[PDB]
Amino acid sequence: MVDYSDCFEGISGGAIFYNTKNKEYNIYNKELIETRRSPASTFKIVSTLIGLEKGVINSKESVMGYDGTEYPNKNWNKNLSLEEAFKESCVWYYKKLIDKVDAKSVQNILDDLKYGNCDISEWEGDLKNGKGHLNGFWLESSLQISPKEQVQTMAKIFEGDTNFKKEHINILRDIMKIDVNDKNINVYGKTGTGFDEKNKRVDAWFVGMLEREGDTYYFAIKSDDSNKEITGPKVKEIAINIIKKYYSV
Repeated sequence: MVDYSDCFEGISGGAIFYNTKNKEYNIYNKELIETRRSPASTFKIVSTLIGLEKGVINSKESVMGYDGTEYPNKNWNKNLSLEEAFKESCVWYYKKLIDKVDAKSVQNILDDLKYGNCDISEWEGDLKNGKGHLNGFWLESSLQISPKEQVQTMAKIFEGDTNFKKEHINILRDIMKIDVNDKNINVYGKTGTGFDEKNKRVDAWFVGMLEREGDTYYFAIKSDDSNKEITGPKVKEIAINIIKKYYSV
């Protein structure tokens, strides 16, 4: 096991990196990286591929149609493209996308990906949070997946071991790219922010992969901190700091 506790700065969490070359895992906090939790918006990595496979979307410019609803997040108040919806974690766009796919198609795809518990039984999500249609099975609801399962899922998608078309995977790779101010490495990923009301802990995520000098690492950074200030964006900062200190050479 490895120790990346310095990059977490006292925040409760864990990290797992996987190299498909030597089939080796670098694990910080084994018990946490094996614990299933709601994926929150990291599910957009998979819902993007589902939409492309089913023809609901077709490109990084694809739009779903904006009904004018004024959302708290003003970055959601427009007919945004796939790329924008992914980068802004736009829930209304992805809920409208998944509502165009029958549950049987989603179930078969998650079962074939071995996506954690593959439980989409609470389709509409946890409505007792009063957010109405801004809910879904992937947002603090029935679907749960461990950080290790996220990395195993990322590896199968990007190494070409799934049924998804390489054309759709290339679209996903493009919208996942993030700027880390280091052209020697390529970082891709998706943030996730949720609060587990039952256990009173955050589900803060950053899931993706790193490409550096012929080597590829699939990773999942996760926080279960008590402090609601700990969000996906904060875990993304921790991930970049882990990458800079332990994966630069």
